Amino acid sequence: KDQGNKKRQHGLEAKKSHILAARSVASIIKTSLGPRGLDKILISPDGEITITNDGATILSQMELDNEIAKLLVQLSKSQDDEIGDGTTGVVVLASALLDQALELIQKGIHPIKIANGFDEAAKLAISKLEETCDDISASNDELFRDFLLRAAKTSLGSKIVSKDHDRFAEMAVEAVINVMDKDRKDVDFDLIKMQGRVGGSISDSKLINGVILDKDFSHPQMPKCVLPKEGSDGVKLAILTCPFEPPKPKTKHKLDISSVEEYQKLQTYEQDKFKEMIDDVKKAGADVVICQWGFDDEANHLLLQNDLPAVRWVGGQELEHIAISTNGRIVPRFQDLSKDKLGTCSRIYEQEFGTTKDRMLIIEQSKETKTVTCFVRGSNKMIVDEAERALHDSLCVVRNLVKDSRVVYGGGAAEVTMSLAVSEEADKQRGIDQYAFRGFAQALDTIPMTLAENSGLDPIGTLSTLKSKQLKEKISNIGVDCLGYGSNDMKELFVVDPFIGKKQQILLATQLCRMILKIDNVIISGKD
Amino acid sequence: NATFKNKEKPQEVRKANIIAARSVADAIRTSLGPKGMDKMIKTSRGEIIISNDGHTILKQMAILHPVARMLVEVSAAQDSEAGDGTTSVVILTGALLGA
Amino acid sequence: NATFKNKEKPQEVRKANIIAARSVADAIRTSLGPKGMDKMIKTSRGEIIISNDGHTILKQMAILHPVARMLVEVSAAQDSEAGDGTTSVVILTGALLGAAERLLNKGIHPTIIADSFQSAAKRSVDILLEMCHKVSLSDREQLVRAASTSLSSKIVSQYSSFLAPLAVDSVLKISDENSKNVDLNDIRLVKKVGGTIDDTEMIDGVVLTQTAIKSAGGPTRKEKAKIGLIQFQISPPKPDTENNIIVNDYRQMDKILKEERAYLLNICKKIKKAKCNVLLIQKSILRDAVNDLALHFLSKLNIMVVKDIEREEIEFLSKGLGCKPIADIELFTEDRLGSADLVEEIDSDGSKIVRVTGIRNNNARPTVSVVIRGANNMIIDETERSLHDALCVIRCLVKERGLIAGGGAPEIEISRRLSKEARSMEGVQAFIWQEFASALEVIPTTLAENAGLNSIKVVTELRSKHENGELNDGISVRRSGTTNTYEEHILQPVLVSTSAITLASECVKSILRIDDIAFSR
Amino acid sequence: IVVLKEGTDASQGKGQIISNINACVAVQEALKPTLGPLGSDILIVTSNQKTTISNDGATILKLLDVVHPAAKTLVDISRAQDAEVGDGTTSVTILAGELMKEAKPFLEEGISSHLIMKGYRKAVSLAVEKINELAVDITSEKSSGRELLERCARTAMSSKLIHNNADFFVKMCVDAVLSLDRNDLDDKLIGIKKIPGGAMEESLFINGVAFKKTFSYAGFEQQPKKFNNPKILSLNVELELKAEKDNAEVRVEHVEDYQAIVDAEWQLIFEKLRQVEETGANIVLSKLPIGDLATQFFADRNIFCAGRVSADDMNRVIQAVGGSIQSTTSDIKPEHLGTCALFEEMQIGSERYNLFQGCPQAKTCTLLLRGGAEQVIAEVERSLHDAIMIVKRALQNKLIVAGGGATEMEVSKCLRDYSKTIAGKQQMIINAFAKALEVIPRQLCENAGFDAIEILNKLRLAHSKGEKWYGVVFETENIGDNFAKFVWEPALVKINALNSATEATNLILSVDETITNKG
Amino acid sequence: DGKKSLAVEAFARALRQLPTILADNAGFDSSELVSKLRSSIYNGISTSGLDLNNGTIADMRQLGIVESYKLKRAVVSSASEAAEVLLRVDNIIRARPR
Amino acid sequence: QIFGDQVTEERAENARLSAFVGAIAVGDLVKSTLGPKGMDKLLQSASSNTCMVTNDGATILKSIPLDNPAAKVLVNISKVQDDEVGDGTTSVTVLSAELLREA
Repeated sequence: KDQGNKKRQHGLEAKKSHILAARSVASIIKTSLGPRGLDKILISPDGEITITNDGATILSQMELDNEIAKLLVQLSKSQDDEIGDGTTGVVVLASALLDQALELIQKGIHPIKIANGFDEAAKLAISKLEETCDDISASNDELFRDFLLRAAKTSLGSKIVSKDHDRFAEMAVEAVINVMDKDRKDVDFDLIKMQGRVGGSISDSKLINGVILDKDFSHPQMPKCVLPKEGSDGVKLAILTCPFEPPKPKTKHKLDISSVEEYQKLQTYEQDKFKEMIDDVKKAGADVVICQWGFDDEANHLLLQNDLPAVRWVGGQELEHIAISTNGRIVPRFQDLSKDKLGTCSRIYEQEFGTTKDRMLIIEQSKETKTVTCFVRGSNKMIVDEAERALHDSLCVVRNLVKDSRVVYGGGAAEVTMSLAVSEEADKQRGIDQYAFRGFAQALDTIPMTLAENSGLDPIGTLSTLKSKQLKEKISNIGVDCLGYGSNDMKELFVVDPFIGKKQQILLATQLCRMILKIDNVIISGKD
Repeated sequence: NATFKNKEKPQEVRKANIIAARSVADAIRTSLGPKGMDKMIKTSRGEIIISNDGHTILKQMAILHPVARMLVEVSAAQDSEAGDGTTSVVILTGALLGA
Repeated sequence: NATFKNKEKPQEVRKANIIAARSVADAIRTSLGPKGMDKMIKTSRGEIIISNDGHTILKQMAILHPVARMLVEVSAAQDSEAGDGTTSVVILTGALLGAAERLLNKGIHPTIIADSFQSAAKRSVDILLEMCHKVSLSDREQLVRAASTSLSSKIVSQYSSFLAPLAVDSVLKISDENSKNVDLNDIRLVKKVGGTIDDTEMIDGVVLTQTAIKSAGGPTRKEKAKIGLIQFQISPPKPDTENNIIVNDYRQMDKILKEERAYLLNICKKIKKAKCNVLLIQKSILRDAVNDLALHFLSKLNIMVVKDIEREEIEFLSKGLGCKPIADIELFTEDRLGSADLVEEIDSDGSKIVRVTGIRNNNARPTVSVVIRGANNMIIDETERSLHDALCVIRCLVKERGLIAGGGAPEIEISRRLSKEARSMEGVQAFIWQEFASALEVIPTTLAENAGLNSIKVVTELRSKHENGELNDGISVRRSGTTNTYEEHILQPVLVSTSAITLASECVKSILRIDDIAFSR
Repeated sequence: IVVLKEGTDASQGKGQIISNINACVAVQEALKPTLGPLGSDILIVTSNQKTTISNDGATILKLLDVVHPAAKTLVDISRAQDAEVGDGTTSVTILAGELMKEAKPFLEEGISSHLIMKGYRKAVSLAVEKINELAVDITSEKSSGRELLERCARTAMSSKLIHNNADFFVKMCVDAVLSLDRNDLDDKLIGIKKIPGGAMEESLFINGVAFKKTFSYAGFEQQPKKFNNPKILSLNVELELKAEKDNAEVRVEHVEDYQAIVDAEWQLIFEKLRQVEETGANIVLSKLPIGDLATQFFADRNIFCAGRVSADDMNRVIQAVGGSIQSTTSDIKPEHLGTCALFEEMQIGSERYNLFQGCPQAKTCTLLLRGGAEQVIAEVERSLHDAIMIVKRALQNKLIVAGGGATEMEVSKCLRDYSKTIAGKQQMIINAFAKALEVIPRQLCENAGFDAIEILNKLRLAHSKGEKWYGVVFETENIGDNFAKFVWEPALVKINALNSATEATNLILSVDETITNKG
Repeated sequence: DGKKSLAVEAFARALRQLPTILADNAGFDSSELVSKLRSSIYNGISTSGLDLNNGTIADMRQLGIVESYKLKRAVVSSASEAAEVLLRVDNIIRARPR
Repeated sequence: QIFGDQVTEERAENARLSAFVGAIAVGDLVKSTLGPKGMDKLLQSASSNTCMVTNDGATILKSIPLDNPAAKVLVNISKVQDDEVGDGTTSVTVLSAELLREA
């Protein structure tokens, strides 16, 4: 129905148009590829002005109806979830392959022959990549810890966090270890939560191995801390979604009184139920009370008199964080409270941070934890947001290093080595595929060339030097000067990418190129 | 990124130079070889000719562009020194300009 | 030659500012003086108004330009501080802006102009003050003559022999020989139809425009009274929300009436418990000021009631009587009451006005009310305006003692001296001060032209006569020439000339400093 | 003063027939790249703002919904092919298109639409007789059951992303069809689920139904994970007391009841959980959330729960375990319970998921696709679908013809041979009909990137020599014996597709006027 | 180094804009006062500054014109970083407006 | 062509220029406020009834909106200077504009 008011493209012209659409996307994000990449101003639907060089955020905020461009966005989504590193590179490389495909199509190479050639070239590229890998977790554990920190330090240098990144690199190292057992070497990212507040400087950030609530106590006179109590069984926490008082509605009461006898009893009932509910806390044997709701004045005095510190209006996730960290339960009601439901911790205290009045409440186990929270500070919202997200990237790096010990050197060195290998093999084909194999290698070159251009370097002199050094002297990885270091040769500079990251980057970008090249017809309807 | 602005745009002349010259070279290109294709030309005097001779084509092409006309002198120099290849030297020039 | 390219042109804004402001001043200029020309304005309602009053004109000119509007505020400042010269402060502003425009074209930076004019204003004031004729509050006749002069230009001048000492005594009752700032808002001019222009009174406590109580049982007069100011209404319960009363017989009507009356009774009893003798109720149309039912209770309690008292009257009462407002009958207590020796209603030619005398309260402040009488509205309106202006004249004499001759004399005296003295200055100082002094002559120049005299001839005579003579010489429209304006009794308070020099500097300084206009949305 | 139309449209004449053809060709052009195992995918943006990517002709044309009153005939006949045969929908439109393309110049030369249609009707009868004669009745001859079905799926997966991993996915497809009822093979009984992560060769075959494991709430996981012989209960109602989203006000007739309401709600959920215990279930499913109280209660009762189950899965669970779904808990009987030989939790995709396994009552199965990207997994699903269909059809229908264009070329030959004796205008139509049959091996070559001219010429020579099963080879650019290579499809596909393509051809060509009522 | 040389000089040119604006706003010839002031600070005498009341060059210690060290550190620090924020931008991307 | 739904898009040549022109537009608001002899700006809202004159650079930057998304960045930075330090608002805004103007 309603065939009209539709767009359609097909045929040889669609092949040029689709590749140009892919080029348009790359022409924006390519400018942010590299540790010195330039930032974007991203304007929200409400006019909010944010600045970032995160390719994943930029592509997410790019809202477009070009179906070919959407395919590139889908690629960046897969890489962001799987590895978390190559979210810019996989789109830039995929575009570079499509740019080569354009010339190959124009010269008379069928899109399918291009797709097949690129696939085989990718296999050669990975086959060579393996020859350059080495292990970080191999041998002395001290070397693993050294390299693990150094990898985090490099990953942080691309964001504002770079000023004081020494502390954030340590947070990433401690965070990934704290949620991972040495024998299994599986890292569950969900065990490392990010949190931060406006105020102070990013140098004040730290990793907290417990639970932090952005909530105050139910009564200003109520004790702010509970200690282990001279060798007793830590602190017992009552985590509930109901306040310890006769619940009262915020809308209508509709409580009918039929007699004076009832009236007098009903007024007494409320006063007595306040007492009974707090008494039940003592029967449970709890030290502190954490509720989704706040407390009435009578409950606050009863909790005060019985030395039962309580936290008011604690949110859903915050209640779960305590129940998880303290190996307890969230109990909907009071009658089920006992040693079998109450949470355990070593200390609960209120921490002040200079002139910041947040006065967060921290629950500690004071021992190996199952979960950590990364606490980020900073002088403004954008500073905290970016430094906090910087940890996300570093956490992804150390996550991959734990899971797969095989690494390769970055800075574009891997792409140059793979480009050289594919180029040398191309001449052995003696057949039609030679055009695609050479094209694939040329597409790889666009990465170290982009790193040059975004650094203010001549991409032609840079790439010439990169290839020359890896042919004249030793195949050993030669990087670029993008970091402003005295020289290249990343062996002494510690710019290292995980193998699984670079492997997926090349394979996924190639698969995406094929995803677009095989599209010979697009039909676009309206939007309801 | 951002680089030199070059408010004055001589590159517009260099582009026009290559574009015009390559167009002439691509035209004569189709006449290369014993199996090459013929051209029809209607001259300014109204006479219409058919030929695959490279030089005749360029001579009667009535090239106006101040730079593209250089390809006529190229075919003349080729004819003057070698006496053959008057089509090939123009095609090669076009391809090198594309490079 | 080749000079500053002036690609960015901030001067374009200052030019627009000066052009707009000078246009306003030239419009007012032509109305200067007793012989000035009238302005006609068609208002947004279609009404036609004609006046030569500068301030009234300026308000109705409906000036749009954000900066030109500032010349209206200047006239407001003059009206607030001095009460006279409201036309002359804008006219001098226009001429001084013209001096600034010429100085800008001569290559003087606006920053230099603004500061240099301020320095010239400082000397202008000193020149003005030294040349004035000093006065003293101890000389009652002198104050009467000063007021009588300003009264001689009013519609009914034949009663100036009465309105002059009334203004004098009204100020002296609240301002002794040693006072700096007299706020004549404490002198309340209260109009009532009836009587004649000379038939005025000065009352210490208050004069109100309203009657007290006419109904049977009312005390109509109370001695030794405590007085409260009511802002609430005394009426039966009458809510705004949905309500219904059902009456099917006189028996239910009796019940309902008792509920309404008992409500008012409880209010009236509490008023009695506060020992309040007189109720002065602020005007409101929301509910009855005091309902008839309340008046029957209050009358039996020997409590006087005065209704429909205007806000301005209520504000005066809070100062003259020493009493305080009561926001609600809930808070109606003794602490909010004043005192008075006598509260009475005066029926003179049908006046029927309530007045209070003998306050004798520590909370009272030096206030006085004046009774303005007259048959036609034009009589009481002209009398009020005449007394108001006369009070402004005296207030000026207290702030800065002395009068200067009129007819543009102080502008010729200041300009003449500044032009000579400026020749001893250096650099932009002399060049700017020559333009400042020249701008001052817009006043004696305009007065000459509006009087029908040859513009150059009169100014020429004024320059020559002031060089050989003194401040007393100036333009007299009554003599149609340059004569001894002091002997002609053409005198203005010093404050008027002093303030005009200040305001002209402040306004031009403010205008020249504006190099852009931006919107905030 | 009178008119005939007032906005009423009608257009009549030969020009309308040609106009109808042109619109109908446009549909063919949309679908022509979808033919063959290397067919190209089409991107369709629907009004729902979702994008569909597929090279399945049935999917594409059903979403295209061409508006033109005549072209809609191609949509209808394709749907008939989809219902009567289940495959070939791309080839029905293509054949119908080319026949109408040839009808156009015949109409221009003054040949009536009747004479064109009459020749087509005769030509089809001649073709169908050849297609039947070419059909082979073969099952496990010189082979076995799994041996044929393995070759069938393996062929379908050739030159795909899972080409090298065919050894893994081919087994999945053969097992999937053989796990079904052997009398009525229904593709709807084979479920496919996408799980991101891992390598493609790590995909898993499950006899029962897998779940998505939607739980993240604190306190979960503390319930038994494994059962040997569980009873399975499915509910249509939630089992939760206080959700992380919802809430309620408390309204009472007595102050003492304020706290009672909170505990009363606890009892209402508890009592429902208790009646489940009375039923005797071991695993409890629900399409709606199951909360903490339910988990803690069930765990202490040695019961496992999983809620928020997709509506499609809840129905398939019942089809797997042989039980019955109930909305209430008070009226449940043991006859409503299913049975499994195993309940387990899998590590597929490097993330835990729940599943049933070895359900004795199952009529279905589940295929789990792994891979490093959703786009690759989608390609695996498409490859599995084609592999499942060819396995299904090879097992279901033993009467086959060679594919790859081999049948079309043999039919083309015999049609040209008949034209040697057909006199008159009928000779022109029988030739055009034969020409149309050649478009299939042509577009198969073109879509594959082959030199279609060379391959078609070799195919014509091969069949002229009596090589009746040679067609387009997609692994090596040449021609070869598609029968020997097991490139099969049921004979009914070619018979019904050719009959259907002609029916649409003649119906469209028979229309000399279109009437449209507007207003 | 070569490429960075002009950027360093550009920084200095920005710094000397403040005394230019100060003179211009005061209604004085900034070209004379700023050029002469620079020659004073260059050729030692590093005590001199603008006399924005007389329109000349004066010794700031004798006039008593001083500014907090901490504030000057903040002004230079903030201006430097403030420029860097926009220097790193070469693209503006907007999402669908609401 | 990508994007759509009437969004703003600027590429290297345009966004780079906008970044600098924007910062200059910010400087133009306060360059007159520097020094004891600075000049005043007249501000007026849409209602016309709030007309005011000030030379306070912070008030002007907070009162006067700009539609350049890069200018909004510098204005927000100037806000921080004014709120956190209490002085230098004009000096930082000028130096920032002049540093970017030369850039």
